[PDB]
Amino acid sequence: SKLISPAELAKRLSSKETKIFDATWYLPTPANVGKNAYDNYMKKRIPGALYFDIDAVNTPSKFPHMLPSPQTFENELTKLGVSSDSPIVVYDTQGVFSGPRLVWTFKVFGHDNVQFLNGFEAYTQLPGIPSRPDAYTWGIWDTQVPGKIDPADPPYKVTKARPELVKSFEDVLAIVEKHNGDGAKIRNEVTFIDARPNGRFTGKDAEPRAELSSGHVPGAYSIAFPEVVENGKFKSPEELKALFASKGIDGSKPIISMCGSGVTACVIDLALEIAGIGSRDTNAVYDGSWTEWAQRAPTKYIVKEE
Repeated sequence: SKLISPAELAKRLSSKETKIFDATWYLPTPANVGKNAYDNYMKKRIPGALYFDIDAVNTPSKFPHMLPSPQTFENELTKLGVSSDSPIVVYDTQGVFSGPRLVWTFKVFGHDNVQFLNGFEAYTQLPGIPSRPDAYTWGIWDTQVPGKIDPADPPYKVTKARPELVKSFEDVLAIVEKHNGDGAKIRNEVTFIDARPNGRFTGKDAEPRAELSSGHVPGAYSIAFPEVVENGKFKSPEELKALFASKGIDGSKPIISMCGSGVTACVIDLALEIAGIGSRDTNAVYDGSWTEWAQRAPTKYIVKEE
C-alpha cells in the first residue's frame, strides 16, 4: 500500500489510532547469530511500536516464514490492540529488508489504511516530536520494557481474506502448460519476477541451503534488490516507473514475485504498488521460493549455469 515520511509520522503519532508494528527478523546465518529483534526491540523502539512474531505466528510450516492462518492471526492481533479499521505503520531497523512482508500480510486480510516508513535512518536523525517537546532528541525513542497492553475490543475480524494474491507451488509448477520460456509466452502469460541477485540467476551462485541448485526459473524478468533501494529507502515513483519500463517490466499481464522465503519478495509488490504497474488485487506473490522450486519440484525447470 502507501508509504509515508518520518516527518509526517510525528504528527500522525500524537493520537493513538495509528498502531505501529516493528519487523526486524534477521536471517538465521552465523553472522547475525546473537543479533535478535525481540532482545533489541525491548531496548529501543518507537512510542507505541509493537512486535509481530513471524517465527511464532507461522509456527506450523516447512518454510518457516509461510503465511499463517486467519485464526492464528486475528486471535493474536486482538492481543496487540489493533482493530479492523485501525490504520497501521511499519518500520524496520534494517533498511528495507523485512518490512513489506507484514504489509503484504495485512493486504491478504482486507486491511487497507496500511503504510510503510521510507527511511528509518532519517527518523533516527529527527530533532523530536511535537508531543514530548521539552525532551529534545528523546521522545523519538521509548527505552523501557513494553508494559500493559489492554486487549482489543471489539476484536479484529477479517471480512475478506483475499487469497488470490498468493500462489501455491502447484500454481507456479502449472507453467507446464507452456514450458519453453518466453518463447512459450511465459513473458506474455505470467510475468514472473525473482528478487534473487543477478549472481543467483543467469548462472549459478551459492544458495542459503547450499545443497540444491540456483538460477532463474522459466520466463522471469529478474529485478534485484538494490535496483530500487538507495542506502536506506525506496526511489521516486517516477524512479521505479523508469526502472521497470526501462526493462520489459510492465503491468500488462499477470505478475508474480519470488525470493527466499518470500521475506523480501514482497518488496517487489510494494515497489509495484508505488509505481502502479498492475493492480493491488492482482500483483500476486509466491511465498514458496527457489527453495521450494529446487527441493520439491522437477529437474528440468531449473535455468542453466555458466
